[PDB]
Amino acid sequence: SGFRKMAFPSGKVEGCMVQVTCGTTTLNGLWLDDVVYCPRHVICTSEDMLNPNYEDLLIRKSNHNFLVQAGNVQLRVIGHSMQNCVLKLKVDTANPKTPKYKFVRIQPGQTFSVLACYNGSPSGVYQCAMRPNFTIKGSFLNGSCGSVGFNIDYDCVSFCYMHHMELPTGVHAGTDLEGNFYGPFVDRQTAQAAGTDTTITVNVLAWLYAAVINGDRWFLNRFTTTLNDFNLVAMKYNYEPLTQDHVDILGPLSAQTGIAVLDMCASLKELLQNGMNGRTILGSALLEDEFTPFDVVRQCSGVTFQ
Amino acid sequence: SGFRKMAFPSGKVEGCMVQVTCGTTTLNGLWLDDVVYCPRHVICTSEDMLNPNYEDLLIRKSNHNFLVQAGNVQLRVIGHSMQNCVLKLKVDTANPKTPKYKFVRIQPGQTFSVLACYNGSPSGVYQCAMRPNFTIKGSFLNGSCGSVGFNIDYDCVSFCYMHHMELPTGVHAGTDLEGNFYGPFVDRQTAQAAGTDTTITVNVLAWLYAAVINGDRWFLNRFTTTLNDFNLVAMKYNYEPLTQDHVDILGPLSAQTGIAVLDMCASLKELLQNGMNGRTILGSALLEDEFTPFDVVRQCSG
Ligand SMILES: Cn1cnc(Cn2c(=O)nc(Nc3cc4cn(C)nc4cc3Cl)n(Cc3cc(F)c(F)cc3F)c2=O)n1
Ligand SMILES: Cn1cnc(Cn2c(=O)nc(Nc3cc4cn(C)nc4cc3Cl)n(Cc3cc(F)c(F)cc3F)c2=O)n1
Repeated sequence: SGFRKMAFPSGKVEGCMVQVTCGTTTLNGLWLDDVVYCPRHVICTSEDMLNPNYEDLLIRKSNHNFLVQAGNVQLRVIGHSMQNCVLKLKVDTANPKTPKYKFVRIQPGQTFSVLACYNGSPSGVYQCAMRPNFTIKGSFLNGSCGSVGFNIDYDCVSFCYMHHMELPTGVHAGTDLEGNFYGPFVDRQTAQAAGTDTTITVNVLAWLYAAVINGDRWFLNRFTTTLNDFNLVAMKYNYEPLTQDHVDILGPLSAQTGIAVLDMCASLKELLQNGMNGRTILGSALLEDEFTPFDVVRQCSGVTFQ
Repeated sequence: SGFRKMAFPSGKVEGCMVQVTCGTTTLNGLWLDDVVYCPRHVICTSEDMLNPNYEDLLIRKSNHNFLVQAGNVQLRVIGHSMQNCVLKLKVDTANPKTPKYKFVRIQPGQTFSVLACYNGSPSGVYQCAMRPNFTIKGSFLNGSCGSVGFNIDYDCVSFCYMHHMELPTGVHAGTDLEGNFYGPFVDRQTAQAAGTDTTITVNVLAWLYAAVINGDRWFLNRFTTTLNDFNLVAMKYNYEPLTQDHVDILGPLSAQTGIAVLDMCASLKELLQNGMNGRTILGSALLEDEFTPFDVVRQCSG
């Protein structure tokens, strides 16, 4: 029993984090096979930045400029190239700690563990959620660029994120491992912010199902709504429209809890209106939207990810 | 910027987890050097649940009774001893993944990470705090015995918790790696219950300093309070008393933010008499108490 925000065991990823240095610029890199991936903003000087020309800035370089630091062993770079906003440094040695891995791109509302590293040395791990505004509410000090977000499926590490920058609002923005930025952003210093965020409704309903599994059953009413009626109330309170796909995903939790979706959307409708009346659900004084429905199965029913 | 709950990279502990099986009992084991640490409850059966004589049951097992499984590799147990509530198993191979480790015993209010493991297979990692009542509000299922709590300090793993049992309230009780239980609990099925939990005050004040560092500033006042007038109010709200030590440990946060500790104690005193009038601190609508002044300084700026 008990419920916590849980991340995947970051062991497999820690062996791939390396330090990449270009000029005075230093950040973290992901070393898989004989290639090191890092933000392409590493070849940037404050003299460029602002309005860059990465393709241009790129070619005019060398292979001894990039100091790929793996621990205190150095790596000979033998070729660079771009791929959207991610730079790939080809090095002479395959990473012997390379896991089963694939690059994936996540939809908003999906969750992933973040291994925040500073100067190639992993420092902390936590569990994030892709916000609807395509930002993540991370905790990143300076020099966090190159920190990677991932998930683990059996023994396959699914790299879905790479850190790039903090917005002035305080949230963070990055790309997938193929350079495609998450959201309406570019990798430079301009005044940038994204759309006003919204609650991931499907994750809140999965969090309520976890509270019922943990005996926290006070919010359960006796009523039932429709997807049409719920989404109309959901729009008012900056909640994401719940769709039919979202419903089917909550199927297992419904049958294992004995409740029902829409019946749960009845409780959430009331909670979105009355508030919680000074009570707490799983000890939280808000509504949590950082647990996907599969996250709740992994933490209450559960499988191990070695 | 941004303030998250942050556990340590569980990489070094994953390489130490094994699966210990004694008869039909299968919990997780901590493989360090040529010794495998695990809760001594693994040597129990159905009849031995309420009042086990573990010394009787231990001089009651042979080395061939223990099955240790690091991945596909079965390990050969060549000795079984007991120190308090943890069973120690000599194996003929040392774990080549063994880190720089040391066994420490934390005090209530100290935080640590937890690697939840099932059948020697790590499944997840999260951040706990040792509650003042010596339990932890962890997340654990059946098969999670042997899961360890830890902190990491310059690639040196400090093992400070080993999960043994879940209490009726749903909180969890375990031992240090020397087998000494945290709290008035014993590894038996005797109906047990922990004292009434309280909020770690010094952790809340540390979290409030972390909010002001992050520019957050919806909750400060012009007031100050005496340490005894603060403790008098905090105790009325199931809060821990604040010692002169706790005031000194909050020293460097009071320095880096220019807000004296007793000034912040007044800002907390006001917070408890009103609530939050809707507003949130660092995204929380409740007061956080699982960030030590160490973690707060760790995660925050300079
Ligand atoms: C507080 N915070 C939250 N997230 C971040 C991530 N982040 C970062 O780590 N570094 C950045 N600029 C650099 C300065 C360097 C100085 N040296 C010696 N080396 C440096 C390397 C970097 Cl990468 N930035 C700023 C930033 C980085 C970008 F890649 C980008 F496209 C726009 C930006 F404004 C940063 O946000 N820090
Ligand atoms: C739901 N939950 C959350 N945390 C825990 C911790 N925990 C555990 O993992 N296992 C326990 N009993 C066992 C039964 C077994 C059945 N087989 C085949 N093998 C078994 C092994 C164990 Cl270890 N317990 C109960 C428990 C374990 C103790 F070590 C103890 F001293 C008293 C207890 F009541 C448990 O709490 N479960």
